[PDB]
Amino acid sequence: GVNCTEVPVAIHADQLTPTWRVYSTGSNVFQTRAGCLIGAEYVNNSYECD
Amino acid sequence: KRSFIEDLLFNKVTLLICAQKFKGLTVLPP
Ligand SMILES: *[C@@H]1O[C@H](CO)[C@@H](O)[C@H](O)[C@H]1NC(C)=O
Ligand SMILES: *[C@@H]1O[C@H](CO)[C@@H](O)[C@H](O)[C@H]1NC(C)=O
Repeated sequence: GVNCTEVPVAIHADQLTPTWRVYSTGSNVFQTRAGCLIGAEYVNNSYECD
Repeated sequence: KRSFIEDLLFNKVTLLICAQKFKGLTVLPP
C-alpha cells in the first residue's frame, strides 16, 4: 500500500527503518494495486496461480 | 461485462475516514 515513488527516494544511508536498503536498487519495479514489487519481472502471459 | 441485474445490485449496495485511519489500520485487496 505505498506508491512506488517513495522507495526510490528511500534509497539512502540511514534514511529507512529496514537495513537492507541495498535491495531497493535491485531489479525491474512493477506497480500492483497492493504496493509495488521489486525483483520480479512482469511477463504478459497466463498460468495457474502459485 | 455485467448484465442489468448485476448493475442494479452493484448500484444499490454502496461501500476521508480511510485517510483518517493513519493509526496503523489498513485494508488489503481481495
Ligand atoms: C503514484 O503517483 C503518481 C502521481 O504522480 C501516479 O501517476 C502513479 O500512477 C502512482 N503509482 C503508484 C504505483 O501508485
Ligand atoms: C507483452 O510484452 C512484450 C514486451 O516486449 C510486448 O512486446 C508485447 O506486445 C506484449 N503483449 C501484449 C499482448 O501486450
